[PDB]
Amino acid sequence: GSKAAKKKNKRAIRNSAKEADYFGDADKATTIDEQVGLIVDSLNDEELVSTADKIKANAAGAKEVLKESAKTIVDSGKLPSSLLSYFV
Repeated sequence: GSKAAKKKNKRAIRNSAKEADYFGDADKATTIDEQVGLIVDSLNDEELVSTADKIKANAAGAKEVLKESAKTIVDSGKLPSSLLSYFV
């Protein structure tokens, strides 16, 4: 229920691919950003901030957090690994 944080964090998680670079996979930038969006939408308020926080702790390796989220989402069975195929 952190309505103010949700809006910021939701996009912030996705901005990580910008801020931490597309990791050399800039050709699939669109795919990458979409997957991160599916990540943020399948997560909740607390997860958004939790992962985001880690991203600010390591801006250079935001992917580590995105991969963590991705695997966690696949783990719970929210999203198939195929949808997050870049990180997972």
